[PDB]
Amino acid sequence: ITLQPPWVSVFQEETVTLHCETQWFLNGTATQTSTPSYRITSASVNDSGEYRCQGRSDPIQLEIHRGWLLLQVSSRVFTEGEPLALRCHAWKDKLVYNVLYYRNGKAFKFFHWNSNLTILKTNISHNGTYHCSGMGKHRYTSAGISVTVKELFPAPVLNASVTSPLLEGNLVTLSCETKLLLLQLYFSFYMGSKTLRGRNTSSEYQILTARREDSGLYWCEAATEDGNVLKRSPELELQVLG
Amino acid sequence: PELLGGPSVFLFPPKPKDTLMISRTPEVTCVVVDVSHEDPEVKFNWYVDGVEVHNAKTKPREEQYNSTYRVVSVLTVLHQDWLNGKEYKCKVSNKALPAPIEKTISKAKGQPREPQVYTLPPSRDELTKNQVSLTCLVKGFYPSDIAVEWESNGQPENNYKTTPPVLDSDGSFFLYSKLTVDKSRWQQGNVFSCSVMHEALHNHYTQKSLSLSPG
Amino acid sequence: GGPSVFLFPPKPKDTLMISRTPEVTCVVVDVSHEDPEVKFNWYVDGVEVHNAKTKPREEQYNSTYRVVSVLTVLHQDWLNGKEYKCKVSNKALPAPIEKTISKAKGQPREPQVYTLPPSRDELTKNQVSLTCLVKGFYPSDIAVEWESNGQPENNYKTTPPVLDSDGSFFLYSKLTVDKSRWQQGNVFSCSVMHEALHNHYTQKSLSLS
Ligand SMILES: *[C@@H]1O[C@H](CO[C@H]2O[C@@H](C)[C@@H](O)[C@@H](O)[C@@H]2O)[C@@H](O[C@@H]2O[C@H](CO)[C@@H](O[C@@H]3O[C@H](CO[C@H]4O[C@H](CO)[C@@H](O)[C@H](O)[C@@H]4O[C@@H]4O[C@H](CO)[C@@H](O)[C@H](O)[C@H]4NC(C)=O)[C@@H](O)[C@H](O[C@H]4O[C@H](CO)[C@@H](O)[C@H](O)[C@@H]4O[C@@H]4O[C@H](CO)[C@@H](O)[C@H](O)[C@H]4NC(C)=O)[C@@H]3O)[C@H](O)[C@H]2NC(C)=O)[C@H](O)[C@H]1NC(C)=O
Ligand SMILES: *[C@@H]1O[C@H](CO[C@H]2O[C@@H](C)[C@@H](O)[C@@H](O)[C@@H]2O)[C@@H](O[C@@H]2O[C@H](CO)[C@@H](O[C@@H]3O[C@H](CO[C@H]4O[C@H](CO)[C@@H](O)[C@H](O)[C@@H]4O[C@@H]4O[C@H](CO)[C@@H](O)[C@H](O)[C@H]4NC(C)=O)[C@@H](O)[C@H](O[C@H]4O[C@H](CO)[C@@H](O)[C@H](O)[C@@H]4O[C@@H]4O[C@H](CO)[C@@H](O)[C@H](O)[C@H]4NC(C)=O)[C@@H]3O)[C@H](O)[C@H]2NC(C)=O)[C@H](O)[C@H]1NC(C)=O
Ligand SMILES: *[C@@H]1O[C@H](CO)[C@@H](O[C@@H]2O[C@H](CO)[C@@H](O)[C@H](O[C@H]3O[C@H](CO)[C@@H](O)[C@H](O)[C@@H]3O)[C@H]2NC(C)=O)[C@H](O)[C@H]1NC(C)=O
Ligand SMILES: *[C@@H]1O[C@H](CO)[C@@H](O[C@H]2O[C@H](CO)[C@@H](O)[C@H](O)[C@H]2NC(C)=O)[C@H](O)[C@H]1NC(C)=O
Ligand SMILES: *[C@@H]1O[C@H](CO)[C@@H](O[C@H]2O[C@H](CO)[C@@H](O)[C@H](O)[C@@H]2O)[C@H](O)[C@H]1NC(C)=O
Ligand SMILES: *[C@@H]1O[C@H](CO)[C@@H](O)[C@H](O)[C@H]1NC(C)=O
Ligand SMILES: *[C@@H]1O[C@H](CO)[C@@H](O)[C@H](O)[C@H]1NC(C)=O
Ligand SMILES: [Zn+2]
Ligand SMILES: [Zn+2]
Ligand SMILES: [Zn+2]
Repeated sequence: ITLQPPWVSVFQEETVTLHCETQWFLNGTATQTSTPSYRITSASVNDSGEYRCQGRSDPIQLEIHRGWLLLQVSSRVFTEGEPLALRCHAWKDKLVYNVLYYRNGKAFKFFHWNSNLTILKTNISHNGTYHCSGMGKHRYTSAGISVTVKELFPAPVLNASVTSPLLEGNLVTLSCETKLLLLQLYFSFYMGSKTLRGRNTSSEYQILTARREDSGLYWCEAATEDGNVLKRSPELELQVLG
Repeated sequence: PELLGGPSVFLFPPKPKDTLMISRTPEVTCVVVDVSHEDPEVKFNWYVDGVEVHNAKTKPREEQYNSTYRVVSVLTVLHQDWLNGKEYKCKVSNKALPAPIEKTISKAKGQPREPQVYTLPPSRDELTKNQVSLTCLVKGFYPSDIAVEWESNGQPENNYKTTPPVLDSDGSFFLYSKLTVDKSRWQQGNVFSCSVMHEALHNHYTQKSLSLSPG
Repeated sequence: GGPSVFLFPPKPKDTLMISRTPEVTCVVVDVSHEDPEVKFNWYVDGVEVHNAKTKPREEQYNSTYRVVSVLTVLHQDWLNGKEYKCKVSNKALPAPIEKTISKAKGQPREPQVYTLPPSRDELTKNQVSLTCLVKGFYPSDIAVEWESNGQPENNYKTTPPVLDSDGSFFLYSKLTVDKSRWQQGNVFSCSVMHEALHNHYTQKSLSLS
């Protein structure tokens, strides 16, 4: 399911349409509409609920509201790396100015003229409750909404298999260590700013016979296939003695 | 291009004096302003501790200097209900509002405290003027709702002014009332009285006198 | 979008004591991070002056900025009724915003000041009230304090000015003190500062008997 107006939160009496990518399931029961598009011409309080369509689609929770201002988001649950579109929407599309966007009770952005806001690559710091406010004939404030941004994988740690003062001619394995939290990850190993081994599904890299000149600072990067989550490890100090 | 916004509502308590004399009729007043030409009609619902009552009196819309309407509704409240802390809720509906507006009002909360009432005669240095000031100090009282007046010989005195209540450091209130009188009347021995009405007096009324002593 | 401007008078006490430095304060709020410098021009009875001290923008908790400009005013200028105009210019404003301020106008009148002892009836309590009546003053700007034996007394409260029936203002000030301290004969004094007193001040004493 997709939405014209993207927003999962809409005012009473506004139009929104759902396209299915047929049968429509609202709150777990079937409705008439056979169309591949569901038309709410004038939203009412009974249009709030969980929507599904035809195997079968994930749920979408649609909220109909009343108020002066309504903070609109495109969904309520994100993975790290995804974009979050926000809008401070005035009832009957009237004018507000000097608008503020809030995260967890802290204003984080101010526009002289009402404007929507898109956080292009989200992450755990974006997780929280958002509201907006704005000046019309009086200062008006929206209800808060919950947004969720879930960590895909923590930042990797480079781990070596022998501790740092180590001897010539040893085997040592470096491991780029990170746990996915539900596609697989791609790893690359480095020494100073130089590349040791490039993008690969293997999370390990061997120095077969360590020599003195392998002494340096080693780190790694773990990236999703498409790469819109890419994270690096801190540097580990590794020494080979003669 | 039109700025967002509709009417506003202010909900006013009764006058202290109306709440304190059982022969008077205290009222709560719900006032709506910025009612537009576009959406003129306004509706009131009233609740006493959450129960709808129906005996409110609604006056007709009056157009103000700024081309918006003002609409007032008055609910009479029972003496004992007000003093016993019942909550009066005014609900205002109008098409320019996204949702009805609800305002609630009740007596201020906290343990009531008895006013201490002291009369102070005029300063010696004032007694060269043609008129003198008779002072009534009222302190230690809670809540701030109070009424003060002056009498002499059964008749009320009109030439007085009273400060508003002022928060003292112990969380109670005080005020002063000043009655101006011809010095001749003070000199002749006339008895003047400062009368105070407050919830925490017995019968909500006390009276203290003041006169130049004889002999 | 619209910064807003607020123009504040000096503290009455700063205007009535020649030792102090009274100031007018022009505050501009809702300036955005993007907005360029907020510019201030200041006028005294319509003549520009260049001795205003304008502060750097300061980010507020709501992520907007606030900018203050302070102009010292001279003792006789303020009391003679001169007008101070703050003019705020910025790209975020289509037209500059102007605000003017001066001393409240009307013929000054000198307060009379009277100290009243505590009532006999109050002398059963652990603390008693000493009263200072200040009446017949105009304009309403005023400061009242209490002292004893050379040091401020802190436990007092003063009503606001109230319009009397002749167009002048009055107020009362209440000093609360331990009963013992009153009966032991200590001298207290009520000090009033107001434009129309000679040198803008007077002091009246109060003690037992
Ligand atoms: C178009 O025209 C309308 C009429 O214009 C008037 O304005 C002047 C300039 C002149 O033109 C006159 O000819 C016109 O009458 C405008 O209507 C006015 O709108 C403003 C708001 O914009 C109202 O302001 C509120 O006023 C109350 C106090 O009002 C009483 O006292 C007034 C004198 O100060 C008096 O004029 C009023 O009639 C009213 O009188 C009382 O009436 C009752 C009932 O009859 C009597 O029983 C009383 O005894 C009597 N009192 C007296 C004295 O006579 C004030 O309380 C409001 O302040 C609250 O809200 C503010 C938000 O705006 C806030 O800033 C304040 O801090 C305060 O906040 C409250 O704080 C308390 C804590 O104590 C909380 O409990 C509250 O929750 C909290 N509320 C908050 C934060 O919101 C406010 O100042 C004004 O009353 C109104 N006039 C009339 C008349 O109806 C209109 O605005 C204008 N519109 C436009 C777009 O131009
Ligand atoms: C982002 O934050 C900014 C501030 O930080 C805030 O932090 C948060 C956490 C919270 O604590 C806030 O409270 C903090 O302020 C916001 O800035 C504020 O913005 C509002 C308006 O948008 C300003 O409101 C005005 O306030 C003045 C009174 O200001 C004094 O007193 C305040 C406390 O009561 C105090 O906080 C102020 O700092 C200021 O203090 C004075 O400061 C000076 C010098 O700096 C000293 O010399 C003084 O001693 C000192 N006094 C004290 C006490 O400390 C108020 O007067 C304004 O009201 C008039 O104008 C209104 C128009 O907006 C109107 O609605 C009112 O009815 C009133 O109208 C006037 O009526 C009289 C007649 O009665 C006429 O004489 C006037 O002509 C008429 N006005 C006209 C015609 O214009 C107004 O309420 C607020 O001051 C400002 N705070 C600071 C600090 O700068 C900012 O808003 C916020 N932005 C957003 C988008 O959220
Ligand atoms: C599908 O289910 C949703 C809820 O998940 C239904 O929405 C609710 O149903 C009715 C609308 O007629 C409302 O009772 C309810 O809103 C109530 O909530 C407030 C307090 O929160 C209460 O004070 C009101 O009186 C009001 O009754 C609706 N909204 C929500 C979020 O619960 C919806 O109707 C269902 N639709 C169908 C077709 O089954
Ligand atoms: C992430 O954000 C969520 C949602 O903002 C936070 O959860 C709050 O989540 C719920 C929805 O409002 C409420 O049930 C809770 O009051 C509160 N969460 C808990 C666990 O009590 C959550 O705190 C955030 N957590 C992290 C780790 O980022
Ligand atoms: C999540 O992403 C945000 C936004 O991209 C990161 O914020 C940094 O970027 C801003 C510019 O927008 C810059 O001022 C600072 O470098 C911010 O820290 C943020 O780092 C990132 N947070 C986490 C926990 O990964
Ligand atoms: C929604 O349905 C229920 C009754 O089944 C009721 O709340 C109301 O009549 C309906 N409201 C609308 C706008 O259809
Ligand atoms: C809101 O602003 C964004 C960023 O400028 C832009 O892509 C778009 O026109 C607007 N989005 C919606 C959903 O209206
Ligand atoms: Zn890199
Ligand atoms: Zn009793
Ligand atoms: Zn001088």
